[PDB]
Amino acid sequence: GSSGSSGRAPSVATVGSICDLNLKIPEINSSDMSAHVTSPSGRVTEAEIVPMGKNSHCVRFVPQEMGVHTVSVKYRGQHVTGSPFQFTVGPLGEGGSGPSSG
Repeated sequence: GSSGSSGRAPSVATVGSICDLNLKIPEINSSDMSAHVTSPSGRVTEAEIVPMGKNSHCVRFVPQEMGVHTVSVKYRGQHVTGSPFQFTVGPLGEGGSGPSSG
């Protein structure tokens, strides 16, 4: 468990919307990396690592509403610095903006 709470903080991720994880670790290759989105219900899946550029990994995954998931990233059989990375999902957001054309 955590040591309490960090006051307040915005939504790092969005519900339904593709969640990309900005990771920059040149000490490792995307060909030897692994990611898995674990759900608070007991369901974990495999995330995809898209080539962003220089030692840049983009973990694309679809989170849930009001659900805190954990990103399990291991390397050569050893969790990477920081990982696992836990993040809380918030509201998708009230979208809808545009003039009256048609």
